[PDB]
Amino acid sequence: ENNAYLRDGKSNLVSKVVELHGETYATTVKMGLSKTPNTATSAKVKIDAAYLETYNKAHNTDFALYPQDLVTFANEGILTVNANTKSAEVEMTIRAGEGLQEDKTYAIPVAISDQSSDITIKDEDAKHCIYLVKDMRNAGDAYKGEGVMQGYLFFEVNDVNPLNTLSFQLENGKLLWDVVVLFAANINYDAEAGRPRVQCNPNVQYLLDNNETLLQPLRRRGVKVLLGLLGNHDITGLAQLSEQGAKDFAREVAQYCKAYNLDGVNYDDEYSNSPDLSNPSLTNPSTAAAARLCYETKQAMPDKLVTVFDWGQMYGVATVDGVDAKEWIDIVVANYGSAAYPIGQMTKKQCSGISMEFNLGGGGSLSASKAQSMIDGGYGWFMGFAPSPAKYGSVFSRLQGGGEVLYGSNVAAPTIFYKKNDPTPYKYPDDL
Ligand SMILES: CC(=O)N[C@@H]1[C@@H](O)[C@H](O[C@@H]2O[C@H](CO[C@H]3O[C@H](CO[C@H]4O[C@H](CO)[C@@H](O)[C@H](O)[C@@H]4O[C@H]4O[C@H](CO)[C@@H](O)[C@H](O)[C@@H]4O)[C@@H](O)[C@H](O[C@H]4O[C@H](CO)[C@@H](O)[C@H](O)[C@@H]4O[C@H]4O[C@H](CO)[C@@H](O)[C@H](O)[C@@H]4O)[C@@H]3O)[C@@H](O)[C@H](O[C@H]3O[C@H](CO)[C@@H](O)[C@H](O)[C@@H]3O[C@H]3O[C@H](CO)[C@@H](O)[C@H](O)[C@@H]3O[C@H]3O[C@H](CO)[C@@H](O)[C@H](O)[C@@H]3O)[C@@H]2O)[C@@H](CO)O[C@H]1O
Ligand SMILES: [Ca+2]
Repeated sequence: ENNAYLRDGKSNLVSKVVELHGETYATTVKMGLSKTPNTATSAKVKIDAAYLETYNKAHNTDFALYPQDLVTFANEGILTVNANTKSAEVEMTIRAGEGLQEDKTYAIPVAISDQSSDITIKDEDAKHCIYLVKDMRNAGDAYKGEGVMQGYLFFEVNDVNPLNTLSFQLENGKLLWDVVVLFAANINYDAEAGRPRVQCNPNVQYLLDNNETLLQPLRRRGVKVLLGLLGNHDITGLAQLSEQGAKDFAREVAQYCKAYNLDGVNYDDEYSNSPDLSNPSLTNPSTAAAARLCYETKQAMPDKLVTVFDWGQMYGVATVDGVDAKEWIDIVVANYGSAAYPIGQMTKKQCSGISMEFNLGGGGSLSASKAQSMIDGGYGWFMGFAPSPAKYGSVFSRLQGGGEVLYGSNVAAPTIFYKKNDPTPYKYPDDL
């Protein structure tokens, strides 16, 4: 008995979000084996359309099936066995189609099929992997290429309109900041429900209410918009939910990201007070509880980003219920002056190599030398916090030189900015 399971071969993820930026996307599907195979070991893979209803019910999702005629396995779906690496793989190609909708996630559930009798499949999870496909061909302006570093920017939305993301372009016209965070909605106690709830201050709520004009223009150009969550001075907190409390709060976060058509969350474990341990939604504060919340949030929105600030007790436990952090931490950004580090089977491609405090000044600059150092170190992200038009002189000074190294194109000097809650692009600096 040789136990098998399935995953995407390029990412090593059992659940993999695919962004189509061109007409084709190629990967491999990999079966991992627990023992050395023999000469007769064999298996195939197939799209398992029937499994999608089971998957959607389990995750409370509603993904449509990606058109099967657009998906091809090489070699009739037969997996080529590598006895020395205890694995077997086959190439899978995803073609972009006509009649697919923008801004919709489709699913390719893949199953092991026709396995030889020496292979044992423990359950339906091990039998399957899943691709969650989004057509990004037209929402291409933040996409700077394969393998480049990407930007992650927090807006203090109490003060600054996130449309200022659009102030930041390279000379080649690409948008610098791949991911932006609305900092921040809060976790707070709801006495009427006896559980935590998402609590949005009036500035956060105004953005959500007006997401068509103040948030969706970013997404139309390919920027991912995340809702920031932050502790907020009561017994609830992002690193102190029980298993049940985390499951419930994760569903509320996913419901915000669905209702307002956002791209995921940032969790920042700060400002909470000590929990009431008699409340069943709460538990002793711990990095294990934080990891539980991240895992449950990814299960509730597998198509969306689950990201963390590495501060407090938010990051560090590398498995939940046997599932490695690679499956439920998409990006981790560190405190100003530090570089993030991976846990579990994450790589530094999921990590920030610099965090720049744009309002107060700390964390260094995205210079040519720093860009090269971060590439050499294998980092995926650079993070910035609290840029504002009033400080664009400083902000853009700290971005000089790095873009030529990361992208072959420097960041251009700003010519537009946005005022709070106002969709109008104003002239920078004339209209300040
Ligand atoms: C990632 C990442 O970086 N993560 C963090 C990040 O969080 C840090 O960001 C900074 O955070 C700090 C701390 O914020 C948290 O606390 C404050 C204060 O909360 C307490 O007081 C409130 C009233 O003021 C109470 O309502 C609240 O309940 C708290 O009181 C309880 O607890 C204390 C004990 O701690 C007890 O004493 C009390 O009794 C009570 O029990 C809080 O306001 C913050 O929450 C708001 O903001 C977050 C988003 O950041 C939202 O998610 C929240 O909903 C909330 O906003 C809403 O409520 C507030 C009122 O609370 C409304 O005003 C608002 O409109 C919303 O409705 C957090 O819980 C902040 O202090 C920092 O703020 C400054 O910088 C930002 C920009 O980064 C500015 O937008 C902001 O205005 C602040 O700016 C001032 O200070 C700057 C220097 O720090 C300066 O550059 C600015 O020009 C400005 O200067 C002026 O004020 C100075 C004094 O503050 C003064 O010196 C100066 O002369 C000027 O007058 C910032 O957000 C970052 C930091 O790098 O790092 C990580 O740690
Ligand atoms: Ca910590």
